Amino acid sequence: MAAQITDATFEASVLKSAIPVLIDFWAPWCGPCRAMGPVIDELAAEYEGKVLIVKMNVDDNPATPSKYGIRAIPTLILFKNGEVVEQVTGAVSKSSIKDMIAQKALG
Repeated sequence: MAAQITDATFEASVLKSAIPVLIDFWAPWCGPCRAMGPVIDELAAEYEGKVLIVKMNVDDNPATPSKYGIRAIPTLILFKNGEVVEQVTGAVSKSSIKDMIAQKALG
């Protein structure tokens, strides 16, 4: 499952792990950002037990996007071992995110 996590909390679960992880950056003041709610919740259950999934709020955690090279936008990052390999900027459908992770994160 996915949830709303915090900069000091997510690293203790993701960055300390060897599993592939997915971040989604969002804020409640933008439309496609808050509308990712049912998107993340579908795909989070497609990858369960073999992939880690979190969403990161850019109004509550303004340093977390900035250190991954982001401002305050709907963008997702796919990586492993706590170290970036690929990002996806702009909003995308749950169907497109699954069809991508089917090789990227599941291997």
